Amino acid sequence: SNAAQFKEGEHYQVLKTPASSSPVVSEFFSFYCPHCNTFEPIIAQLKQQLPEGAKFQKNHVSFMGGNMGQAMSKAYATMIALEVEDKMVPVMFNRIHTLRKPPKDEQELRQIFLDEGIDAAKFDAAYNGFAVDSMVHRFDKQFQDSGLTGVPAVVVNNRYLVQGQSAKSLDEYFDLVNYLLTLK
Repeated sequence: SNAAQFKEGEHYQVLKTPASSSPVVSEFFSFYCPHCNTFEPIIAQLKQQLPEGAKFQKNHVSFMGGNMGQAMSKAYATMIALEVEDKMVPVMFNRIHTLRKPPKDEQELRQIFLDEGIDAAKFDAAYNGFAVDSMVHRFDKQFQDSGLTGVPAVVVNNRYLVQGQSAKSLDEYFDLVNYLLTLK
């Protein structure tokens, strides 16, 4: 017998973007998105069970938060640049969704980092710097080129968009991502 396989059109969609050069799982998210917050424990599990060699990369989108969406994307890229994601990702989700005190402007956004002990000079150099600017350009262009319509969204190898609702269980969802990682 031959085993059943995941199906294009039911379980995933092939996007117009080029395939990646190595295996990668990308999650498009916003800190403003409650469901993205809810998805965090599942993302942690997903990462822990990925095949050796596969990368995982969050991409922040700028379309939630009104006039603070771009600033919040810069904040996420700053977390990457400063290598403080493990602390600052849950801090930022907590600030928005549990404390429910989202930053009204870039000054308040910066203060969220300083209040966790992030060095002010390092923050200022990163937030307004070239690496962060480059990363936010990439987040936005990837979202556009991929033709995505909302968050959260999980894309494997740059061109396989997971149809999240198609999986009947978490283990099946993981199986789907692991399968897509083998496709070019």
